[PDB]
Amino acid sequence: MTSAVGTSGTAITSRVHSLNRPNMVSVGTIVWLSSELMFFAGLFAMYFTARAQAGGAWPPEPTELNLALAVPVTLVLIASSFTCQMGVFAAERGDVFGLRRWYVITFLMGLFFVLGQGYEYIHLVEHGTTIPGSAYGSVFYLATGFHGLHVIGGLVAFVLLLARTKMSKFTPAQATAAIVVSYYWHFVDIVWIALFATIYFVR
Amino acid sequence: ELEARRPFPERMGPKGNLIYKLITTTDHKLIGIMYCVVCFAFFLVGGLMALF
Amino acid sequence: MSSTQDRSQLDPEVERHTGVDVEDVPSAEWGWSHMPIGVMHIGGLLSAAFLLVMMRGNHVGHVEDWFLIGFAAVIVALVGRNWWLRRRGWIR
Amino acid sequence: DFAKLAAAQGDAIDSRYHPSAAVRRQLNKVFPTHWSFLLGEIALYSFIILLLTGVWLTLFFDPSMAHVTYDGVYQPLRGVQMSRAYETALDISFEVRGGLFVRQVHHWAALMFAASIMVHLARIFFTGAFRRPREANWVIGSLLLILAMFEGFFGYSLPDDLLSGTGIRAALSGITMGIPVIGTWMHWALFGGDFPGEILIPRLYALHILLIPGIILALIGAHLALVWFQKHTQFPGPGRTETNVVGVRVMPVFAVKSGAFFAMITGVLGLMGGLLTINPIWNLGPYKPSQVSAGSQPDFYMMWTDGLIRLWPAWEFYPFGHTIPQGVWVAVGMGLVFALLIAYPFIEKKVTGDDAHHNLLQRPRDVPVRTAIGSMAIALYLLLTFACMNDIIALKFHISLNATTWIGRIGMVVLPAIVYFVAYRWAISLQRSDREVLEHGVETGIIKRLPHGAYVELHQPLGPVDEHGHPIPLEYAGAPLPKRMNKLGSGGAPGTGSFLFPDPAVEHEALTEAAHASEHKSLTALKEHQDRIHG
Amino acid sequence: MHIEARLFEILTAFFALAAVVYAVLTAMFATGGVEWAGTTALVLTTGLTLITGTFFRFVARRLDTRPEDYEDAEISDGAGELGFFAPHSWWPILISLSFSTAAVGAALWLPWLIAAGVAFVITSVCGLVFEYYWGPEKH
Amino acid sequence: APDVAFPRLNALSFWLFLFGALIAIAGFITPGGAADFGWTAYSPLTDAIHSP
Amino acid sequence: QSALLRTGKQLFETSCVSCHGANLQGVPDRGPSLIGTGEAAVYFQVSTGRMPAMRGEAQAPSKPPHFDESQIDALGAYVQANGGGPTVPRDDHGAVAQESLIGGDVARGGDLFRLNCASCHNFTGKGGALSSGKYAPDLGDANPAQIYTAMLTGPQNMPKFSDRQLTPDEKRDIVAYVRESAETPSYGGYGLGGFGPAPEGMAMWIIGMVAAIGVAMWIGSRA
Amino acid sequence: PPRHNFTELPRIRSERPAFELHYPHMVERMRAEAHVG
Amino acid sequence: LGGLSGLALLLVFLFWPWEYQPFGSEGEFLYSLATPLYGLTFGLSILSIGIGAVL
Ligand SMILES: CC(C)=CCC/C(C)=C\CC/C(C)=C/CC/C(C)=C/CC/C(C)=C/CC/C(C)=C/CC/C(C)=C/CC/C(C)=C/CC/C(C)=C\CC1=C(C)C(=O)c2ccccc2C1=O
Ligand SMILES: CCCCCCCCCCCCCCCC(=O)O[C@H](COC(=O)CCCCCCC[C@@H](C)CCCCCCCCC)COP(=O)(O)O[C@H]1[C@H](O)[C@H](O)[C@H](O)[C@@H](O)[C@@H]1O
Ligand SMILES: CCCCCCCCCCCCCCCC(=O)O[C@H](COC(=O)CCCCCCC[C@@H](C)CCCCCCCCC)COP(=O)(O)O[C@H]1[C@H](O)[C@H](O)[C@H](O)[C@@H](O)[C@@H]1O
Ligand SMILES: CCCCCCCC/C=C\CCCCCCCC(=O)OC[C@H](COP(=O)(O)OCCN)OC(=O)CCCCCCCCCCCCCCC
Ligand code: HEM
Repeated sequence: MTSAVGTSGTAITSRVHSLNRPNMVSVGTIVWLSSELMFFAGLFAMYFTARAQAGGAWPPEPTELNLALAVPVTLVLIASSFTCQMGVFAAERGDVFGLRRWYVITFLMGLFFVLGQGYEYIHLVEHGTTIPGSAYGSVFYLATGFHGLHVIGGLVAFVLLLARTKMSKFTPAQATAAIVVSYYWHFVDIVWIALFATIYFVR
Repeated sequence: ELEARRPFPERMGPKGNLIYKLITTTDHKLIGIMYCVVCFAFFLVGGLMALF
Repeated sequence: MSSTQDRSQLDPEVERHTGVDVEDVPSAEWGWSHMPIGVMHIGGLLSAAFLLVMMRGNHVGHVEDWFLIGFAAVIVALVGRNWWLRRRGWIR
Repeated sequence: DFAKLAAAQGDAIDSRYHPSAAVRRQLNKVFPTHWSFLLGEIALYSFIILLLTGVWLTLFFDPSMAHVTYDGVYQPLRGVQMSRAYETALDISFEVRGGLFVRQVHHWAALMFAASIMVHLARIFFTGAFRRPREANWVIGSLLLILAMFEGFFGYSLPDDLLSGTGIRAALSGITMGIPVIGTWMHWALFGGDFPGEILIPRLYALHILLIPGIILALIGAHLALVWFQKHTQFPGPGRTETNVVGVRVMPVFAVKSGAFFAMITGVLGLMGGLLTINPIWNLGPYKPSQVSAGSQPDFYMMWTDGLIRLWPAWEFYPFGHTIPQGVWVAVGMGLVFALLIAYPFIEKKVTGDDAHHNLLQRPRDVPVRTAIGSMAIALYLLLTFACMNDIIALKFHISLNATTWIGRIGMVVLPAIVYFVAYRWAISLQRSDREVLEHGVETGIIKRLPHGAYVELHQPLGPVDEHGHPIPLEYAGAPLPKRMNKLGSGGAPGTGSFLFPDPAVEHEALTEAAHASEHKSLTALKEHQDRIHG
Repeated sequence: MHIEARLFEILTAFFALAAVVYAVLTAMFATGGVEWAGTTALVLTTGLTLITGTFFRFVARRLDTRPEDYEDAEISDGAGELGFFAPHSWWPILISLSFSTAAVGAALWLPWLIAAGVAFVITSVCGLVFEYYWGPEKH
Repeated sequence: APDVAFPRLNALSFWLFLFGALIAIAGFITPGGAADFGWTAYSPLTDAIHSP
Repeated sequence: QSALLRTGKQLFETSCVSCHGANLQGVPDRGPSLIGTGEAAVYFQVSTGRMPAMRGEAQAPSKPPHFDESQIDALGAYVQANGGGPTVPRDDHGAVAQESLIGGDVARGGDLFRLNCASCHNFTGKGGALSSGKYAPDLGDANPAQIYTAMLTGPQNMPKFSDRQLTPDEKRDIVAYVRESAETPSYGGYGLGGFGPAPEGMAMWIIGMVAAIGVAMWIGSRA
Repeated sequence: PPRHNFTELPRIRSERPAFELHYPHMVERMRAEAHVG
Repeated sequence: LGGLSGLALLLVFLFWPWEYQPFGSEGEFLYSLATPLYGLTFGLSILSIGIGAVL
């Protein structure tokens, strides 16, 4: 125990030196996100089959999408992605507290998006459309609510990473953790853009 | 000019050396062995169904 | 580095010279570490006997009796294997 | 002038009496700061909450089987014949402000009391806090646990209810009346005659508000006095020996943290009394022998006795013109369970041979046979507890009721053995892990050696390092070892500014340097005290 | 990472071709027009491989030729400090058990066992992630 | 290589396999039994109406 | 009605003749004969969905109905005409009565429920376990007509409560109690299911005890 | 295998590093006949 | 927070629609969470006091 057998100032460090080598955590996160893309592909297939088998009026008469509440939430999610990227820049720097600020506002805006989605869910359920109520209702709820579960998972990842940064000193390991969490958030917002363009505009 | 080896390698090992590894295993080699044993157990379980 | 080594003198009092050894149980001196093998053999045999005896009961069922038979059989097989191996010096 | 008033009151106290020396001894008494030593405090605090809520409940409860039509406020039970006990329990629930909350927090406090007694028993048994000294403390603690079990049994049976009255009819009546030589005589003397005798609930009320709680209070006083004057044992550590107590003094730190823990425990109990529904007696209609539900379970502490009743395989003996019902089997089983629990320390000392005065606990891994036996016993207890719940387990988790019953029957001899073997081997493997850490240092990230492609985990030794790379192995000292550089001085100094914004560099450097100096001072003090004791 | 990126680029080319041809030959020459399930699955597996290949290509252009990618690379060239590979840990089994308790809660429609399995999963994932960051206890 | 990229993750993968596999086998202990529908588990036969 | 009978026959012939043989006689060892079961039995069973049954097991589980109210009525009319038996209640208009089956007295309904229903179901209509793979299901999904018809025709391992045994007024009171107990909010917090001891003990051990142990670990020092 | 799979690594030149390691003489041969097929 | 929650307990206990409400009645929702509010306020108050003391 003279000084240390492992000449490192962090019990946990980057899994490989990322300057010359790929970041293993980033590579794994990217691959897993590419798989989650196929999960959402299955959901999209369900939705598109229902759309094709609909008899012309794809959103049934009882259902009526609320763009007034669907445009603000997607705009807020895009803003959350931008703030998450700013936090990523902070993490690339040594700016622990800048990363914390950016990720906190990102978490707040993601929570606002989740609450807006829940409000639209409540309004839609009140106005007839329901999972058991109709095929459109069910496919729409499956797609958008599985995305909402993914957003909740991203929120959990955000708070968990923030706790990690609180409890241990900022290092390339935590910077990479923030980077991969941001990759997940960007994937979530991209699939939300796809779902918005499909559900609301394309219909 | 000669090596002092055991007459035979250790057969099994001391009591209580594997059980905690399995729970805390992080060596891919041990995990791969756990896969092979567990997967083969399901082969016997699944294979017994075919006999019925 | 921010850790201090520990010095411990616990009062000892069987003297562990017979039974289990540190090579088999590293903390043999620190606490009760040896259960006589006869105890476990007899316990397994009595557990198998109890499982078999539960067949006698007020149940018209038969898969229950067969499950009891199977579990008692595997218990007896384990006890017999252990006893035989220790008799021969842990061979085969 | 609060300071003047305090000084004058201290002078008055020390003039009227002379408690200076005794009070100083109490304040200077050192208590180890291990978390597992607060498990008994949980039970003590839950007991205090139980007393406080029980007084309030007694102010409103009327024990009697005197039949009455409700004519209260709860509409779904109106004009239905019920006992005064049930009627006043309903009155507490509905027609008394906060009465539902008080009774719910009372029942939740009872459940936490039982659970914390069980956890404290596990702690002491597995750490060996009973051998040579404190063995009588363990004995009276076992009596205390039994008394708590039966106290809760009489408590949730106190409001004459369908569920609890069915539980009484099963256990108190059938088991008591099945006992061979004096079973019916005990039944008639407890119930003042047949089962629905008009004195059962008043007798249980006496037993539950005064008699059994009085004995529990006396035994808790004896328990705490024994812990106080037979200084609390401690885990092996740097400066901890069999002839000292390393920890914190009563006055500044221990007292404040114990009071805060009491506050937090009562907060948890109140939160659960509010947010979680316990014993909805209004849903559970008044007791009638002809009515019953499908659940029919006792509280989780008597659930193991009920599970024993369910699982035991209907073995009845019929001597010459007599019957020996299956109730005697479970009665003898409970007797054996309690006898073994009470007499374990003496059984353990007779078996092993250790009567040495033990003040240093032993980690459960360091005693494979005892931790194995405790794991086996906990497995049997869990098996019985879930056997009692097999009805709801079968209902919700789709498993046939016969299958659950026979799973319990077979497991209660198979599962204890499996858990014994697994726990024994697990303890020995924890010892092996400790030894490997001692002889090789903590594990870290892998490094590829320069000349060749060797991979080495780049360990970190915990002791003096030999001239070459490998360290001098240390000797196990009965204390936990750090298996992660995480928990050592490695990557543990985040910017001390705030969650959102930093602080000035001068302040951060001052704070971190002061903290590092304090850690050095503490470690050096422990090291020097250890050297002085062992040299 | 040229070959690593080019593998996914080839997969992207093939999957894009498959998606396009399937979409065309299902819009025309199918009983009910575009299938809308195979088409979407092919499009988004093209997206899977496209994302992976694009990231790999970005990294290949960002990083100089690694010893691993370099033929005639000596072992000493790559010899050095490999990063942190997690040693023994018992959090994975707890995560698996928590997710299994959520899964059985979903199968047997028990909202209470779903709610608890999810709590369980959050706790165990927090434990796994914080395993090597929980600073020394400060007393 | 010395180990897999995420050696705690591959440990989770094995345990997810083991416990995920067990709860599928668990259909047998239920009174109804395991899944009637074949391995393919075609849609109409799998809905709550069929194989409930 | 002629067309109602014809529709019931057409649904029967392509739904259940494989296990309730044509002519309504039961297929030996696949299904019982439906002669005498009546319209109430058909309504309850098919509406709860148990009858499009795709396995012979300990108990036929509930499931989404395979027929809409009109087809349920068609099948019930067909079975009633073939066999003749109990009929589902109906309101003034003609639809299956739902609110009319809510008996006025709830204390009487609860007493009757405890004497007869709680025996196996629960204190408040949650489920209960039975001998070999069977179970009394939760009543919170059943609507008043379903509860009334369940009593009227003992579906499976359930005693058959005739009108003579439980006058329709008593059955209406029991229905009122069932619906009231199902729709009534838990006073005092979250009723953990409806079973007291077991859900309460689990919630103690998981919520209160983990909180206490975690707080103790926070306050104290590992060693 | 030792924990971490290796105390050494041979010169990696082809798809058979261990064959080259154990039979150095074949190294030239494995290249000479490779293209003949 | 402990003090504010204690004051909340006091105010809720003194002024809240307690008392049983028969069924499906206006005020049944308030009654259903009357007792939960008592427990929430009380437990939160004393728990926050304990957390402050521990800190
Ligand atoms: C609707 C309705 C009726 C609602 C109310 C519900 C009801 C009926 C009752 C509950 C209501 C109440 C009154 C709740 C609060 C209960 C209560 C007294 C909580 C106190 C906790 C609190 C407020 C702490 C504030 C924070 C703070 C500054 C703490 C430091 C100062 C304090 C309070 C120190 C208290 C120390 C303490 C717990 C003394 C307990 C005395 C007893 C019985 C034993 C002492 C003792 C202890 C505590 C050991 O641990 C121990 C361990 C080993 C050997 C011996 C001992 C020993 O003798
Ligand atoms: C605490 C739990 C751990 C227990 C540990 C002990 C392990 C040993 C388990 C022993 C299993 C015994 C199973 C046999 C039991 C038996 O004899 O009953 C039978 C039913 O067979 C079965 O399914 C057998 C199922 C066996 C699966 C056991 C699964 C073990 C699980 C529980 C382990 C997970 C534990 C989770 C731990 C949680 C930890 C909590 C912290 C028949 O009933 P029945 O249904 O009436 O069948 C009639 C026909 O017979 C008749 O022809 C026909 O006519 C019909 O009438 C038909 O009904
Ligand atoms: C940590 C402290 C916090 C404690 C939790 C406190 C939660 C407070 C909730 C809000 C205030 C009280 C609401 C009372 C209103 C209310 O009661 O809540 C039911 C919901 O009920 C459910 O389903 C459960 C839904 C899932 C969410 C709650 C799960 C919490 C569990 C996990 C807590 C215990 C811990 C156990 C750990 C388990 C793991 C063990 C290893 C909702 O109605 P419903 O759903 O329709 O009930 C059906 C009648 O209708 C119908 O007739 C009747 O027949 C029934 O079917 C009935 O369910
Ligand atoms: C690897 C083994 C592989 C064994 C695999 C066999 C699986 C086949 C089982 C059931 C198939 C469905 C039939 C279902 C009906 C049953 C057949 C029958 O009728 O067989 C005649 C009598 C009962 O007559 P009963 O009329 O049912 O009436 C009775 C009262 N009234 O039983 C007998 O003698 C013959 C015994 C019949 C089954 C007993 C099987 C139980 C468990 C075996 C061992 C468990 C081992 C555990 C190890 C730890
Ligand atoms: C010593 C440990 C004690 C335990 C484990 C315990 C347990 C219980 C339990 C579980 C109940 C059922 C509450 C309900 O169903 O709502 C109960 C009821 C009751 N307890 Fe205790 N109790 C204890 C001490 C006391 C004390 C000291 C008193 C009096 C000061 C008391 C007075 C009462 C009363 C009057 C009832 C009836 C309340 C009702 O019917 O709702 N208890 N007890």
